[PDB]
Order: sequence, then structure tokens, then C-alpha cells
Amino acid sequence: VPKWIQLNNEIMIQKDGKFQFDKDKEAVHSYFVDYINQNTVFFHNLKEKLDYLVENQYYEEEFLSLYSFEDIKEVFKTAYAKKFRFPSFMSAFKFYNDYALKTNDKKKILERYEDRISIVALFFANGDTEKAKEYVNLMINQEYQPSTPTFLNAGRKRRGELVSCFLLEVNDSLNDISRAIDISMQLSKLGGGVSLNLSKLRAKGEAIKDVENATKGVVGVMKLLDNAFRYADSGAAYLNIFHRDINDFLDTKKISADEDVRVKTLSIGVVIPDKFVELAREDKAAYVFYPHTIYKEYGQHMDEMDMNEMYDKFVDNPRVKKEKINPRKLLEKLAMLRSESGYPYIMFQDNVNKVHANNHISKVKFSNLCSEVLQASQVSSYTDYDEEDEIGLDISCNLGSLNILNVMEHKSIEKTVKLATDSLTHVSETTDIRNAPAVRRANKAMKSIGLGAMNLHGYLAQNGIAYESPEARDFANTFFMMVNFYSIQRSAEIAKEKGETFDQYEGSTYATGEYFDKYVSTDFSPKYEKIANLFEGMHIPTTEDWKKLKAFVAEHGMYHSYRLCIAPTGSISYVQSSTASVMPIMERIEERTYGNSKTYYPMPGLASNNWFFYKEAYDMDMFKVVDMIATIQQHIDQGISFTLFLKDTMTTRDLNRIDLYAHHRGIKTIYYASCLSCVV
Amino acid sequence: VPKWIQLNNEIMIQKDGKFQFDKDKEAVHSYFVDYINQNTVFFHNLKEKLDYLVENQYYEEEFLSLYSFEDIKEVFKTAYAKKFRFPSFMSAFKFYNDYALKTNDKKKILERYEDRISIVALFFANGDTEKAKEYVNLMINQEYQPSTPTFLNAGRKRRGELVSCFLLEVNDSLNDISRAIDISMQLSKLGGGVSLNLSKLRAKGEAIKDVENATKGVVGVMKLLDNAFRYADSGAAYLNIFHRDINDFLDTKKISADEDVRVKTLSIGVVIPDKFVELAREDKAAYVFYPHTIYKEYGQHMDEMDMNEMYDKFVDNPRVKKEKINPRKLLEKLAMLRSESGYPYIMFQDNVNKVHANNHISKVKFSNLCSEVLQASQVSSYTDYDEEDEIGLDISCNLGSLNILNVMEHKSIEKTVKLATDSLTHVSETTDIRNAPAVRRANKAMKSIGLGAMNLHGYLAQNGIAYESPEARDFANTFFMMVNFYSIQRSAEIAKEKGETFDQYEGSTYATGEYFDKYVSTDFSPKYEKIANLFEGMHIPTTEDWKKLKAFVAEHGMYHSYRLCIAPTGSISYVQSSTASVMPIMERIEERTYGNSKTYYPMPGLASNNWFFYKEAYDMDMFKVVDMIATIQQHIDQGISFTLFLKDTMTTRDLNRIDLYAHHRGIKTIYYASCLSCVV
Ligand SMILES: Nc1ncnc2c1ncn2[C@@H]1O[C@H](COP(=O)(O)OP(=O)(O)OP(=O)(O)O)[C@@H](O)[C@H]1O
Ligand SMILES: Nc1ncnc2c1ncn2[C@@H]1O[C@H](COP(=O)(O)OP(=O)(O)OP(=O)(O)O)[C@@H](O)[C@H]1O
Ligand SMILES: Cc1cn([C@H]2C[C@H](O)[C@@H](COP(=O)(O)OP(=O)(O)OP(=O)(O)O)O2)c(=O)[nH]c1=O
Ligand SMILES: Cc1cn([C@H]2C[C@H](O)[C@@H](COP(=O)(O)OP(=O)(O)OP(=O)(O)O)O2)c(=O)[nH]c1=O
Ligand SMILES: Nc1ncnc2c1ncn2[C@@H]1O[C@H](COP(=O)(O)OP(=O)(O)O)[C@@H](O)[C@H]1O
Ligand SMILES: Nc1ncnc2c1ncn2[C@@H]1O[C@H](COP(=O)(O)OP(=O)(O)O)[C@@H](O)[C@H]1O
Ligand SMILES: [Mg+2]
Ligand SMILES: [Mg+2]
Repeated sequence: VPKWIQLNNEIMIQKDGKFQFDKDKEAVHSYFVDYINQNTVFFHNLKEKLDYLVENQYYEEEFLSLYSFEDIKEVFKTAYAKKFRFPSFMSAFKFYNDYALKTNDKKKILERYEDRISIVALFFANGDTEKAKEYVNLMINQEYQPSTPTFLNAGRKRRGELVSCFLLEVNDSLNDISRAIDISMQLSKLGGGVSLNLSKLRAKGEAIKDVENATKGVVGVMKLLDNAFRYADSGAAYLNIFHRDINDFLDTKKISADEDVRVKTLSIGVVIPDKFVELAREDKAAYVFYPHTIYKEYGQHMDEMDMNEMYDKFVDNPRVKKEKINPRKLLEKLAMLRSESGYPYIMFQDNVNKVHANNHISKVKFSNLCSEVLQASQVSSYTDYDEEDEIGLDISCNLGSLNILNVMEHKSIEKTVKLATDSLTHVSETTDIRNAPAVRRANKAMKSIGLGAMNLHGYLAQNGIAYESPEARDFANTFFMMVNFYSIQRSAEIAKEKGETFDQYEGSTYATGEYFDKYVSTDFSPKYEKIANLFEGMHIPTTEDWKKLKAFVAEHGMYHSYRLCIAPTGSISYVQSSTASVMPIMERIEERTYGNSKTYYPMPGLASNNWFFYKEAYDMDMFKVVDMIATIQQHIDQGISFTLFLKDTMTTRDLNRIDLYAHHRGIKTIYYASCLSCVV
Repeated sequence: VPKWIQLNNEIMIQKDGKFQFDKDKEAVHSYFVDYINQNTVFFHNLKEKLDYLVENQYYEEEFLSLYSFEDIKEVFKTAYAKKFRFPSFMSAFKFYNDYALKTNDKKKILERYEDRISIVALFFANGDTEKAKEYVNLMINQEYQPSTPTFLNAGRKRRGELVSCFLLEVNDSLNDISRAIDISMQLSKLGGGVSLNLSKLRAKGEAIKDVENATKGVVGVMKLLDNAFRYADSGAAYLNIFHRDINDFLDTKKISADEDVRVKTLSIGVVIPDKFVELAREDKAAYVFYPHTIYKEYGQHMDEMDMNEMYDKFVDNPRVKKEKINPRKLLEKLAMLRSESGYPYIMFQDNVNKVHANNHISKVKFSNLCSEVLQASQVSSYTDYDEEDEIGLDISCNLGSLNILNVMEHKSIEKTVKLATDSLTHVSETTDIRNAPAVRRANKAMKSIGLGAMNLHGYLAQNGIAYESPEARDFANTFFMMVNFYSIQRSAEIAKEKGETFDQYEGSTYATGEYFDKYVSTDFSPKYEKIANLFEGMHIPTTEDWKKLKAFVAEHGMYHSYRLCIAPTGSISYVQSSTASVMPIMERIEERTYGNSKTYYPMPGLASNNWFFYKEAYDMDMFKVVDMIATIQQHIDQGISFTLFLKDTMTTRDLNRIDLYAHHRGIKTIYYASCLSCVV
């Protein structure tokens, strides 16, 4: 058993009662000098390294060719100038086991951390050598982390798609179902996670033409999708809670389910308008609807109408077919299923669209895997083979997360947010998906990105602030207001520079101006002195700066229809020495076994004299955690991946009280603690 | 219990030992006077009937509008002039329960047998009132029976496709698999039976791009197809026996199969070149091949190359990957599976293509459900969404069967064959399938039809000839030679009249002339005096008439790439008072229960003094039955649906001896005794 593993397990052998947290600095030193350093191919020079990597199909050629090799050498030297040392064993382990380029035979390391960062920065900068240096520092300071699809692939031959997160609308016809099956498979062969809105399909037992009682309904299309995802080497289906098939749709995921209905590779999510929550609160018997009878009567997809305005009219219209259900028992059933499987992802639709900027394009109708992406969409119609299709707007999103601790310690909220936006914008412009025409069309027209944040708990706990305190909410209120400020500002700058906006920008609340109402009348500077000191050295936007930005946006518009969303962070959390996303930590010390050995990872920064501040999530009050997320969500234009952390000692009514409280506080999406393609 | 059922069961109460065969004439009289006649809507006049049926969406309007109502009345009167009486209870039962148009609420009969026949004849004739009368007599004399898709639908609103039999090629890409899934579903929603050739898909464990060992293989695509056929309200997959996946492909249909592999709605068929039979005879270890390694090496689909010429070259080529198998044990496994499920359909490919007329278009590579359709085909390539597709040639076939007994007693081999061809040609020209571009293209280009025959055993047994005798083979040799003669003659006539041929006709053996070699040098007039007397009154073509037809075809060409094939006959066998297809009968008297009552159907014509001639199939020598089919097959340009009738007392080696003997005699396809869409 290796020496680095030796020192690693010595953390758990207590000294003066204390753990041996410093042993892990030894373990990662041992892991390099006695292993990594000896399986890293080392070349006589960089040109020899790069020439080898281009000539052997490891790297791509075009992006490097945009630079003079004297400039490529300066960029690499910038990365190595940091003298970056991993502070823990598992952080270095996760980079070399999951991200570092290895040889085709997988026996030696071709990339150090500085090499992958230099290649990504050379790709983002697209010829601008100084910008590449700017990107190298931002990544080697660990201020920004592009998503794993982007961070892993950039500059590689045999490179997978930089974007791996997709959402699809499906129209109510056999042509459209067949095309969604193929798009699902085409995106999935590229490694994408695909989420499909099934709310427009007609329900079980609806007419086809004049044959009554002929439709298989939503579950039939889930069976076909489940199979498509099996064949092509993970997907999701969303359903509106007022769809008649909602119960059958949920039942496909009971672990006890029969195999006549069992769907096994599909996540599910449920979309809940306000009208449902009112009906469940009132314990009033509610109706769910056969969507095609609504279509034949109103000429519109039920999915495209406002259920808060239309519910009573649908109930009274005799040509609309409906079914009675118990809303409380359905709500309880959602709590049960989430205990089984984490999902169904719950989306509070009116909490999304109350503050949505682009309802003019459409209401937000569904979300992606782990449910942080919230964008407008319009269904296509794929017509008969001899006829022209009508291409709508699907959704794809390009993700990255800034690292809150290093952004605060570098006092670089503005510079990081603007640079990371530039990088996400470059990934969006170099994407061309084939065989998914509405994804391709929406990416050019909407130009949407998703910048997030990680290390919230880590940063708070290392500055003596409990995750559940009002001080923590006061830090989050200001920090994410500032992120949003410079994000909007950089998007308007790019709009002025390029002279374009996203298509139909002028219909958005950014153009009509009401997006800015709370920012020009309410101050978001800290209410607590100790929190305000954290921001010393950085200007905090006032209502006057917001007024001038409102005016700026009014003149130049905006390049991006959406900018911010907080995805989960996977393995890369280790590499960044960062607590996952904006969630509280789950364990103070993780014990995981790898190859007949046990490894220990204490939370980034865990010391004996801050132990109290790394409070484990399952011991926290979820009603206070909801308060924190609702605070961040004010300043995030899309969504926040939000897992509740619950003891099995929770009654089904305690669970629904959390649900109702989340809804009350304006939370957009929620589930309980397969998303791999849609995580940073 | 009704009176017709009363008299019906009295057949089985013996008199002087004899059965009471005449009771069934009473039973069908009782069934009319005491039931059918009282649930038939009767109108004051025909115009009142027709106007009702057009105004209430029962009938279509366009085809009737091509006639003056004075002519529609003459055609109907022609049908009723026959005074057609069903000779048995079950024959009338099957027409009114399965074919006669009932009201939308299914409570009364809108069509007598004379009405359905008049409507079909008005449709076939397409305005030619005299031709409609010709069609009415041919159908009411029960000389010709169009297939159930055609006979049931013609002239109806909400009418299904007249053709319901389709065969598809599938190319080796995800694009093509997705398109085959959609075509399968589009054809299947129209009621079609769909057969797909899977021999071009690469095998389990082949490369995708440069990822080695990445393919799911043929079984993965069967799982998706199985699901497509489930969703859309029966299909078949064919595989060449030299495909590496052959064993896994067969195993999906073991009744004991695991549900990780179980395919439940798909028939299967196996395509066997001569080289395999030689290898199994020699008990020599044989190889099966990974098709993509052959493609990467030879630039051609293994499916498109001649395995008899290429086998040894494939084995020696080191860049071709193969696997060893035991051919005898594989042959035995085919016998086992056919005992379980009737299928896999076996196709002896070189027996098909030795005599195929259009190898210039392609070799025949596979067949349909119940395996009588044998036509050339060329695979499409459905490319990326933004790119043009390359449309090949799929197959669809329009079926009908003449009724041998009534054709002989009317001495009308020529008139029936030529008229039935006209009708099948009209169904082909009025088909336009959407969402299946290679089916649509091949139907216009190939103009293929499939005219068959029924009542072979019935006719033989009623003329004192045993199905297994050399006299019976001598009658079949002549009768089907004459069918083929007038079929080719009428196709050449239509070619002269229209001035067209099927596309690329001049490459066929009809054009180069060698199709006719045996007919200009061998005489097919009867060798037995008693058989020759059966043909008295009809001219039997001589080698001189064949020489003049050869010359005729040479000048005018041919309209149809294929003309003859003998499908099974389903329920319509009852309506025609006919033994099924060209098969021997299975039971002298069928006992079936319907609605708490037992019904008896003696074979059409079964009398006590011909009992010996209605020998039951399971008591016959299958080696003699093979001899009969091989005799008919000489004069049929496509195939003959051929079920072996076997006792469970057959060793697995007895079964393979039949297989080898069928192959020896030139049989094209065979299986053991779901085809509903591809039966007359
Ligand atoms: N395998 C490798 N071998 C050598 N340098 C590498 C390799 N991988 C990355 N580099 C980086 O390339 C940069 C330039 O490397 P190189 O060895 O060519 O120059 P040097 O000898 O250090 O300095 P100079 O180019 O001024 O002589 C350095 O920052 C080095 O860390
Ligand atoms: N429901 C029906 N009522 C009447 N005739 C029908 C009906 N269905 C079919 N027919 C057929 O329509 C044909 C013409 O029928 P119709 O009753 O109009 O004429 P008719 O009185 O028998 O003779 P004519 O037209 O010379 O007076 C007949 O052959 C009849 O069998
Ligand atoms: C063909 C078919 C469709 N469907 C579903 C798919 C769609 O959600 C829905 C409608 O299919 P469509 O393909 O739109 O049918 P249609 O256009 O012929 O008829 P209509 O005018 O009523 O739309 O029915 C089935 O459930 N089973 C089937 O076999
Ligand atoms: C994408 C994909 C294809 N396949 C099968 C379908 C086809 O039979 C075969 C090839 O798929 P293709 O779609 O043709 O793949 P490709 O063109 O990218 O690669 P190549 O040049 O090697 O053709 O692989 C799978 O088995 N699983 C998959 O996930
Ligand atoms: N924690 C670490 N993170 C990254 N690289 C490391 C780490 N520890 C050791 N290495 C690598 O191993 C080399 C040998 O380590 P060492 O000689 O102890 O440090 P230094 O070179 O700073 O004196 C370092 O130069 C470095 O490239
Ligand atoms: N075997 C049968 N096949 C068809 N129709 C029949 C049959 N038996 C009776 N019918 C119908 O019932 C009617 C009443 O029968 P019946 O009066 O016995 O015969 P007919 O009218 O020839 O004297 C017939 O006109 C005929 O339309
Ligand atoms: Mg439709
Ligand atoms: Mg390919």
C-alpha cells in the first residue's frame, strides 16, 4: 500500500485528539514525487511536446495554428509561473484520474494541470495571445472553472462536443415523436444529457383522427425514449402536473413498478403552476386535463396557455375532457418518489416566469437534468418527408462556475465575471450541432450561457460565518447582485462591440426596462459590518450604478438572452479545492475506497478551529437552507440546482411543508439529495 | 342456441355411418332467413342506398363520380344476376363477420356480398363500365379474389392502404436506423406488415469511428424495432446466415429467452447461400463474418457480394474479422426454433437468384412476413438533416389469388389471369405511400404485382386426384405454366398499350431473352391422359406459342418487374369455399367455438365418396409435398409461402433432411405450420 495512501490515512489517527489534517500535504507531495512525476512524459522542449501531440492525433491543429510558437511558449510559461501545488491528495488524484490527457494506451501522463489550462486558454482566446494569458491566470488562480465538457475537451482531436446539456420540445404527432427519438440519440452519441418536454403529447385514451380511445399517451413515448437512450452511448422527461397522464407518468418510476411500464434510464420532472398549489392547500378536489380536447377547442396547446387564467374555463367547457384527482395525495406522492430517487425534479413554473425576462419569446415550460436551466422554447413541427419542416427553438447551455473563495481573495468579481462570460460566449459560437436543427437554430438566435458559482460553504466557513446565519444570506445577497451587475454589463458591452443582440431582444424586460426596477430602487450593499469588510477593495454597485447600467443596456441591448445558472459541481469540486456548488457540505471528511485502499478527503479548509462552521447538511434546517437559496435566486436569471438534505425521520407532511415553503419563498426548482453531462 | 347452429352441429351426428354433410346447406339458409336478412338495411332504391353511404362517410365519392348512375345500376344488377348463394354456413359467416360493411355502431349490415363486389369492381374499372361488369362476373363467379387489404377497403372513406405488405433495406448508420424506425411505424399505423433486412448493420463489437468494440449489433436494432411496432397500431427481421450476429439473432426468439434480449413482436427469417449448405453437408467448421471489416476492406456491403465466390477470400484476408461456428449445429438450431414458432422463415438465396429475372437491379436478399415476396432492392442512405438523402428501392406488393376450381370449370385461365393483372396494376398505380420514400419510388419504378392461386387441394380432391400423386404434379406443372404464359403476355400487352416498361427493364432476362429458354425447348402439356382431359376446351401453350411470346416481349418489353407469388389465404378461404392457398388441407372437418357455440366446417366439397382424397396434411409425406411445391415454383417468378406439416415424432436430423431436400429441389423459402397483413 503506497506511501501517499499511508500519510493520507494518518489524518484519521488523532494526535492531541485533533485530526492530523497536515498529513494530507505530505500525502500529495508523496503522490507526486513517488508516482505522478515518474509517469509524466517529459519532452526536451515544448515544441517537441506539442509537435508530438499534434502529430499523434492527441491535439487538434487549427486553434494552435492561430498563434506564433513564441506566443504559445509565453502562454505556457504563464501557467507554470504560478508554481501551482495541489493542497490535498484527492484534488490532485481527481485531476490526473479524470482530466489529465493520458496516452492512447493509458500508461503515461501527457498533461500536467498547467498544460490543460494553457490549451483551454489558447482555445478560448482564439489568437489573442494577451487574452490567453488572462485566461491562464484566471484558471490557475482557480478563480473560474469551465464545465467538464469544456475543460476536458478543448483543443483535443476526437474531441466531444463542448456543450453536453440539451432540452427538446416534442409536438403532438408521430412525425415529431420519431424526430425526437432521433435527436435524442444524435445528441446522446455525442455525450449530451437530453431533457424532453412531453406536455404537448395527447393523453392516454384520446382520439387519433376519428378513431376514439386510440392513444398510448405519454408513457408510450417514454418507453421509446428509454430505449433510444439505452441504444446510443441518460435522459429526462418533464410533464406538466395538469396533464391527465401525470399519475401514470409518475408511476413508471416507482421502484416496485411492473416491467410493462418500467422506464429505467429516464429521469423525470414535474412542472407545477401556482393554481395547483392553491388547490392542494385548499384540499379541494382538482381536475387534470386531456390536452388534445383543449387543443381541438382553443386551437392552442394547453402547455402554451395560462392555467391560472384558464383553469375554471377548462373545467366548465363541456367540450374539454378532464379527470378528478386529489391534489394533496398527488403532492404526497411527489414527496415519496423523491425519497426513492432524488427526482422527480419539481419546477414551480410561476416562480420561474414571475421574474422571467423573455416571456415574449415564451413562458419557461420545463428544465434539464438536475433542473438549473430555465429558458424560453418553441416547439417545432417536423412534417411529412416531402414537406418543409417548421423549426422552433430548443435549448442548449454552456456552463461554468466561478470559485467564490478565490474571487473574494483576489477582489476580482468584475474581472472574473466578464472574462468567464467571454469564454462561455466563445464556446457558444464554436458549437455547431448537426442532426438537431432547433438546437442549432436556438443557439445562434438566443446565444444563452450559464455562469454559476461554487465554494459558497467553503468560503463562509473559512471566514467564521455559519451557512445558516443571516450574515451568510447577507454575503450572498451582495455577492450575487454584483455577479449579476457585471454579467449584464459585459453582455451589453459585447452587444455594443459586435452591434448585435440576441434575436427579439427588444421584446425582453431588459429592453422595456422593468427588469431593473428593484435594482434602481433597492440597495443590496451589506447590512452587516463584518460582511461589508469582506468586500473591502471592491466597489459595490449602488442604485445609481444600476440606473446607468439600465441606461447603457437601453442603448446597446444585450448579446445573451440568459447568462447565469448554478449547476451542480462534480469531480471538479476536488480539483478546485471547493465545496460543491452553493450547497452545504454533506460530510466533514469523506471516506471512499479506491483499488483496495481507503482514502480520506476533509472538506477544503477543514481545520480543528473552524470545525463548527463545516456543519453537515443533514443536521441543518432545510427551511433556513431554502431561505439562503431564495436569496441567491434573486440575482440569478435562470435557476439553481437545489437538493434537499433530509433525515428518514421526516413524515410525508413535513416533506410537503418544505415544498410549500420553497414555493412561498419563490424557489424555482427543487429535488432531494445521471446528471453527469449537465454538471460543471 | 340458434337454428343455423342447430343444423350445423347435426353434420356430426352420423346417419348410415356417413356424416350429414347436407345439413350445412340448411344451416346457411337458416342463417340468412332467420338472421342476416333481418339485420341488413334495405333501401327503397340503389340511389337511396348509395346516397346514404356517400353522405354518411361510409363510401368515398370520387370513384363513383366517374360513372353515370345508370351505369352504376347496371353493374350492381350484374352482381345480383348471379343469384349467388353461399354453399356453407361458415363461408357466409366469415363474409359478414369479417368483410361486409356494417354501420358505424355495428348493429346492421350495409353490404351484401354482391355490394362489396360491385364497389370493388367499380373501383378497379376506374370509369370503364363494361370493365366493371367484367370484374363483377370474375369476382361473383369466384374466379379471382383480390387480397383482403384490397377487397375490404376499396371504395371506402376512412379506407386503409390497399397494399399492406412492405420490405425495407437498412443502411449501416444511426441516421438510417432512425429512419427505418420511423418508416416501420408510418407503414404500421396504416396496417402494413413490414419486413426489414438487417444484414448490412455491423455486428456486435465492431468499431464506431476509431472507438474499438463499440457496436450493439443487430440485436440492439431489433430491440428498437420491436418497440416501434409495439407503439404504433407486426414486423419481421431477416439476417444473412453468414452474419456474425446470426446466433445472437436467433436466440432472441428462444421461448426461454431472458428479457434483456427478448424480442416479442418480430418474426425472423434467415437467408442461406449455397455455400452454407455445402459447409453443413461436409460437417466442416465454417466461419461467419463481421460485416464492417468486409466493408472497410472491399468497399462493398458483404450483403452485396457473392458469398459463393468470396468465402475463401474472406477467410484468408487478414483484415477481415471472422468467427468459427458449427454449421450442422446451426442448421439443427434452425429446426428447433421453427418447431417452437413456425418461423424463422428460411430462404435459399441461390435457389431464388438462379432463376431471378432482375439480378441487374440486385440479387434478392430477403423476403416478407410468411416469405413469398422475392424482389430486387437497393438500400438508401438517409444522410444528415441538412443534406440530401439518397433514395434506393424498397419493396411493396399488391396481392390476389385466382381460385383454381372455378377457373378450370369456367375454362378461363387466360381471361382471369389477364383481368386480375389489370386489377393488381390499378391498385399499384393508385398507391401513394407518404413517409416511406424508397417504397414510393420502387412502386412507381418497379410496378411489381403478386398474383397467386388457391384451392389446389380442393380442386384435385374433387376430381379424384391425390395431392401426393404424380398426376397432381402433372396438373400443377401445366396449370401454372399457363398462368405464367398469360401473365407475361398481359404484361407485354400493357407495355405496348402504355408505351412504358418498368425502369431498367432492358437489363432483365426478359429483354436479353434467356428467361424463355426452357419454354421454347421443353413442352409442359400434360403427360397423363386424365390430366389432359381436365384442360379440354382450353388451348395449352406449346413451344411455338412461347417462341412467339418471347418475340412479342422482345419488341414491347414488360410493364411489371414481378407478377406471380402465392401468398397464404386467411379468412377469405372460407368466403371462396376454397382450400387454403396451394397447401394440403389440415383437417377434414374444423371444429371451432364462437360465442358459447361449437361450429363445424367440412372442407369445401368434402363428401363421403371423396373422403380418401381429402387426406390430412400431417399424414402426408413432406418429401412429396416438397416435390409438388418445387413443381409449381418452376412457373412462379417470385415465391410460394410453404409451411411444413410435421408430427412431433420427428428427430432433429429428420427435420434437416427435409431442409436439405427442399434446397436440393430448388425450393426458395420454407417454414413450419402475424402474417395477417401479407395474406390474400
Ligand atoms: N514536456 C515538457 N517539456 C518541456 N517543457 C514543457 C513540457 N510541458 C510543458 N512545458 C512547459 O513549456 C514551457 C517552455 O518550455 P521549454 O522547456 O521549451 O523552455 P525552457 O528551456 O524552460 O526555457 P527557454 O525556452 O527560454 O529555453 C515551460 O513553461 C515548461 O513548463
Ligand atoms: N338496399 C338496396 N335496396 C335496393 N336495391 C339494392 C340495395 N342494395 C343493392 N341493391 C341492388 O341495386 C340494383 C338496382 O336496385 P333498385 O331497387 O333501384 O331497382 P329495381 O326496382 O330492382 O329495378 P329498376 O331500377 O329497373 O326499377 C339491384 O340489382 C339491387 O339488388
Ligand atoms: C400513429 C400513432 C400515433 N399515436 C399518437 C402520437 C401523437 O401524440 C398522436 C397523434 O398522432 P398523429 O401522427 O398526429 O396523427 P394524425 O395527424 O393522423 O391524427 P390527428 O389529426 O388526430 O393528429 O397519437 C399513437 O399513440 N399511436 C399511434 O400508433
Ligand atoms: C451512434 C451509435 C451507432 N451504433 C451503430 C449504428 C451503425 O450500425 C454503426 C455505425 O454508426 P454511424 O452512425 O454510421 O457512425 P459514424 O458514421 O460516426 O462512424 P463510422 O464511420 O464507423 O460509420 O454503429 C451503435 O451501435 N451505437 C451507437 O450509439
Ligand atoms: N502538491 C503538489 N502539487 C503539484 N505538484 C507537486 C506537488 N508536490 C510536488 N509536486 C511536483 O513534484 C516536484 C517535486 O517536488 P519538490 O521538489 O518537493 O518541490 P519544489 O520543486 O517546489 O522544491 C515539484 O517541482 C512539482 O512539479
Ligand atoms: N345460401 C344463401 N346464400 C346467400 N343468400 C342466401 C342464402 N340462403 C338464403 N339467402 C337469402 O335469403 C333469401 C331467402 O331465401 P329463399 O327464399 O329460401 O331463396 P329464394 O329467394 O331463391 O327462393 C334469398 O333470396 C337470399 O337473398
Ligand atoms: Mg396529427
Ligand atoms: Mg457511419
